[PDB]
Amino acid sequence: GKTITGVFNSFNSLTWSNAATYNYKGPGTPTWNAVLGWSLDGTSASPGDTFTLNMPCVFKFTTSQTSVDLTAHGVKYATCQFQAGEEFMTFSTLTCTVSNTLTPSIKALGTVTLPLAFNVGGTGSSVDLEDSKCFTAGTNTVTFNDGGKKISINVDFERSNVDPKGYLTDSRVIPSLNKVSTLFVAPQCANGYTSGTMGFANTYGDVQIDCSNIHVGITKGLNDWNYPVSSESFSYTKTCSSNGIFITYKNVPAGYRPFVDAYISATDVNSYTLSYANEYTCAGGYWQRAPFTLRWTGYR
Repeated sequence: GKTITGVFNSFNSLTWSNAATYNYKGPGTPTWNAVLGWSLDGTSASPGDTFTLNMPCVFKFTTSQTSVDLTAHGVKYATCQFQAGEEFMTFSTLTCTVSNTLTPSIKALGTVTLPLAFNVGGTGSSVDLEDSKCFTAGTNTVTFNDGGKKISINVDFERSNVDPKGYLTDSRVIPSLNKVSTLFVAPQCANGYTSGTMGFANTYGDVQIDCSNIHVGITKGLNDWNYPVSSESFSYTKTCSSNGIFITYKNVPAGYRPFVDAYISATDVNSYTLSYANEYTCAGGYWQRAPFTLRWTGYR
C-alpha cells in the first residue's frame, strides 16, 4: 500500500475519568479519554494503504486494548494497532490499515475513543526525564499529528496534592513488560545535604527489585507532579539485590534532591509492600531518621 495522511481530522474531547480516586487531576493519572474524529474517502485512499497517528507525551493505554477500529454504522473501514511509548519512546503511535470496505465509491466518517495516560515523568530514565517537560500545571494544548495535519485541544491539568518538600514516591505499571517502576525522593534540605541514607526493600520473597533497571541521581528541583527533571552526578555508594536498593550519599548541593528508582515485579502487582530507609542530615545540621512502609495497591 501507500502512506496516506489527514485521516484523523479533529480532537473532539479529552475528558478525565478518575477511575482510582486520585487526589489531583494529573496528566499521568488514568484515564484521559481522547475522542478523535476521522474520515475516509475512496477517492483518496485504498485498501492496503496505511497511516500513522503520532501522540507526543502518551505513555500507554489504560486498558488491555492493543487494537482500535475505525468503524462507521457497524462496518470496519480501518484497523489500528496501538504502540505505547512506555520506557521505549517519548510518544505513542497508532498505526492503521485501510480495510477492503473502502472501495472507490465509499465516503465514511466516525469517531474513536482512546483511553490514555500521559507521560510527565516518574523515573530517572531518559524517556521520563525528557517527558518531565511535556506539560505544565494549568491550561495545556495537546496536539496529535497524522502526517503534516495537526489536531489539537486545550486541557487543564492539576499540580499534585502532595507537598514537594516531603519525601516523595511514585509507582507506575509498564503493561507490556508486566513490570512496575517505583520512585523514592528524599525529603528536601533546602541548603543541601551533609549526608543521608535512602532506598527501599521487600524482604518477603514475593516482590523482586530488578537491579538491572535502576536509577540513582540528584535532580535540580521537580516538575509540577513531583518527578525528577534532571539526573546529575553526586557522591554515593549503592547496594542492590532482589530484596532492596539502598544508597548512602554526601555533600549534595543546595537546590538538588537525591532520588532512586527501580522496576519491581510482584506476585500481586495490585497489592504489595515496600519498606523505606529515610535518614538524612541537612547542611546546617538538621538531622532526621523516619523509616516507613507503604502498601502499593494503586499504580499509575
